[PDB]
Amino acid sequence: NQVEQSPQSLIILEGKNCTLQCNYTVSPFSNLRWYKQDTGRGPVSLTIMTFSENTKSNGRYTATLDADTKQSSLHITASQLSDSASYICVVSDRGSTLGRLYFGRGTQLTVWPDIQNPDPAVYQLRDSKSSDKSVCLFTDFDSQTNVSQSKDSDVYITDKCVLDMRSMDFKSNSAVAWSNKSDFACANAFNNSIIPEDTFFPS
Amino acid sequence: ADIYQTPRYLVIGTGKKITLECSQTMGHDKMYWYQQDPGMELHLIHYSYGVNSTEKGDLSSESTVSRIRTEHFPLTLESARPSHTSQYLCASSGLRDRGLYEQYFGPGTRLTVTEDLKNVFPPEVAVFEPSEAEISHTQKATLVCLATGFYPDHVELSWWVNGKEVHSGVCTDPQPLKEQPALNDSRYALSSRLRVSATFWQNPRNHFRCQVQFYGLSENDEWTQDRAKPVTQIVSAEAWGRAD
Amino acid sequence: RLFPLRCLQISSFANSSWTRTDGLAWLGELQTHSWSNDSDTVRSLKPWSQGTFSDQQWETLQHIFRVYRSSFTRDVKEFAKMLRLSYPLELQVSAGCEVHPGNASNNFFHVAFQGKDILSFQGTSWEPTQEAPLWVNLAIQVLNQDKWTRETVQWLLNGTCPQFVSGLLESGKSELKKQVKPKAWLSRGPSPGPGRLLLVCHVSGFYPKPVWVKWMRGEQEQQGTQPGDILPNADETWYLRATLDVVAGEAAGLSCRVKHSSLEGQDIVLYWHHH
Amino acid sequence: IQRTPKIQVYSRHPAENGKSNFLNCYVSGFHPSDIEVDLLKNGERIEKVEHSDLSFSKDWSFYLLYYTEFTPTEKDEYACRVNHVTLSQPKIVKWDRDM
Ligand SMILES: CCCCCCCCCCCCCCCCCCCCCCCCCC(=O)N[C@@H](CO[C@H]1O[C@H](CO)[C@H](O)[C@H](O)[C@H]1O)[C@H](O)[C@H](O)CCCCCCCCCCCCCC
Ligand SMILES: *C1O[C@H](CO)[C@@H](O)[C@H](O)[C@H]1NC(C)=O
Ligand SMILES: *[C@@H]1O[C@H](CO)[C@@H](O)[C@H](O)[C@H]1NC(C)=O
Repeated sequence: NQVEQSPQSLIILEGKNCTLQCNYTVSPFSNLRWYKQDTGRGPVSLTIMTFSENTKSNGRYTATLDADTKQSSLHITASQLSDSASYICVVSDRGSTLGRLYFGRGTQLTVWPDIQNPDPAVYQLRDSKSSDKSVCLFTDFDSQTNVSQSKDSDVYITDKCVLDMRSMDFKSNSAVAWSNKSDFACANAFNNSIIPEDTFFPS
Repeated sequence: ADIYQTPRYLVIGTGKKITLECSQTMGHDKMYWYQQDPGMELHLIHYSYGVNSTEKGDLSSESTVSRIRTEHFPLTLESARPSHTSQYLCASSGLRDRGLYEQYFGPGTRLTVTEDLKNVFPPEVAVFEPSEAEISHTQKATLVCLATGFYPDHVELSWWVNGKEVHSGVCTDPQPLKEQPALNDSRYALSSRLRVSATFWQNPRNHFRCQVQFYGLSENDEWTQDRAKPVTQIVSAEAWGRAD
Repeated sequence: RLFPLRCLQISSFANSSWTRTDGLAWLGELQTHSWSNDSDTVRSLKPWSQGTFSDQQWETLQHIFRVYRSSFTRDVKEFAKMLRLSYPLELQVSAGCEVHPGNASNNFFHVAFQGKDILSFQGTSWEPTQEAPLWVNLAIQVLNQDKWTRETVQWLLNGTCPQFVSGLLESGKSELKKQVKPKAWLSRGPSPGPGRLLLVCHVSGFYPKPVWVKWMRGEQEQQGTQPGDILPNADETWYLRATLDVVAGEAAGLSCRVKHSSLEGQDIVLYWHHH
Repeated sequence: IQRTPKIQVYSRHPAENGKSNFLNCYVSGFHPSDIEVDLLKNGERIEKVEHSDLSFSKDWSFYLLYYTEFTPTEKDEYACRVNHVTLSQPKIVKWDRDM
């Protein structure tokens, strides 16, 4: 490839800055663009700069260009959860629709909730009148915790998920575990995961 | 305003024809077709300078495109095989303001080509009610919604409170979890959580519903199975505010 | 002083994948540069082909061309796709300027498709010629997006060109004024009629091109003189032929007269018969 | 097929039997660029024949000088064969000493 990006993927806490890198070898170079691809959606264009110009400020995102050293950085300020996306770097070998676009293979950014007041617990959720699947809810843990998948064809566990209660200004992680077998309770549902020593279990 | 695509998801039997629709109002002339395998970069397959012009790209695929109206750029796939299972993205460049022709992308079509249609299953949906424990601890309540046993991964889950769609306090997994991971054609699972105040859950007027828009078969496709034809459909489960 | 610069280009494209774009440059009547599609560089044909320009100024230009050529050849190929043009193609460009006395100059950049004008560069943009087909408007749209190419061209015509010719003019001084004396003789081609004769006056080997040949009777001008084309010699001189259809009995006294700049007051006078 | 070449043959110096000279063949208001030019000696082409770089007149037509070294003799006649997409059969123009 002629358009290379670094890093491959990074993880930052919400409300912190970060910088992504792009280097090219496309000749002749005319313009560099930054694309934000949220998962399962189309790329959205953020910035377009030419050999001529050196910095384009689109709200919180700010791009840099050095045609001298064939290098372009993008800079995110005061990041939020909606930033978590693949960022594509594209280069055009013409200053009109007559040129080709060379795409990078993207940098994968992840933004994780800053949870100042954590309170991990595992709750047994009231069964539905149809599904005899016993559902456990790990919740209210800070982002320094990973939820490991354990799928022995009978137990199902989903990755952690960040929920935003804007009107109260509260944000909370959660993992959901369920099974249709009798030999399954929440007291040990997770266990493959390294959960906090002071997690709350009710009875 | 904007560029469009239809449908978001499409599952078709290996052998039938495929039309992927793309609409563009902007008056843009140059238009692109891109293919993207989960994870990999974008490969340009077709591009049109507008008018009556259709050219191949840097990927040598099986599809043909035509451009008989500015507004429309339909991609047609004749054979249809497992090798065609991708996401397909429509785009167009054209002046917005200053000078340089920005590129605008569609929402995309996730195709999935199956060997036989009887692999398709709709999603069963349950809602699970917040625990007594959570309510008296955090002063909050979290409903969880389980969409289970659907193939293909063609779903849109949404939460409905009092007949209106809600977004605050909702989480739905980016990644649908596989039911049978070691098997090659496994059905899928998908979880979501709507969290609300303890008070709000305790009002019997307040009605919560979880609905999954499953993208299935057209009422034109062949079907000889005993079970119900798994068509495009919404599946729902609900819950009433318990007095605690 | 009639010394304009003519940067000339010939682009081919026989089909999808065969192309040569050879070019050249004229300063008045003399060839200064030679640009073969084999060469990376524009070859200089004179000890004074670089004006006052430094090697690095000339490198700046040498690069702009090397990019222009390669970029051009792919762009034309795409226009053929975009405009539905069938592929025996022939493109040409005539670019340059001349420097008048006083302050400034006029410049030009014309391109032509299969020997008909299609577009010129006017001021800040590309403009289609009056006679040009409709698909030109479409190409001209696609060109006028490219602000960098447009500004580069503008800079090459308003800026570089007249700085270059001004240099070329004074560093070519001794060769542009230069004089080479013509030589003339007499012959006898096919007789145009029965009793008539075709008197033939050849003149070759003069470098300042503007010349004057006329057959004369009694030292004073005579009307039936029929001049030829001013054709080029191998050693960058010129050759003119001039014929007179006269009756045989009054070939006696007739005279071929040559007025050229290398000759001062005196002119070249040849009399018949002396074939 | 638009503009057809023609095609003028002449000498650098006067014709002197047994004295070195150049033979110029000039072509000459044609289009497109694809010309193919040969100089004949008694009907047979010459190996060493250099030319000037092909160039075009203001009216967009092309032109070329084709020159060679030769010693004229009265027993030998020289010619210029020009072929081009315009004219069907390859056109020949003889060098005329007298005109
Ligand atoms: C005018 C010359 C100056 C006078 C002084 C020099 C004299 C030197 C003596 C030697 C003489 C040599 C023989 C003469 C050779 C031809 C001379 C003509 C001048 C050539 C002009 C050079 C323009 C340079 C612009 C260029 O290369 N554009 C490039 C590169 O641009 C790209 O890369 C750049 C970075 O390098 C930028 O990023 C840009 O945004 C991006 O698009 C651009 O990509 C295109 O090639 C633009 C085309 C330009 C020609 C238009 C021709 C009209 C064709 C339309 C006809 C339709 C055909 C339908 C079948
Ligand atoms: C002209 O030169 C370029 C320079 O690499 C080359 O690509 C092209 O093939 C040449 N033309 C031909 C076919 O002789
Ligand atoms: C392209 O043209 C050349 C002659 O100019 C010829 O030899 C070659 O076969 C042609 N190629 C194609 C694509 O037919």
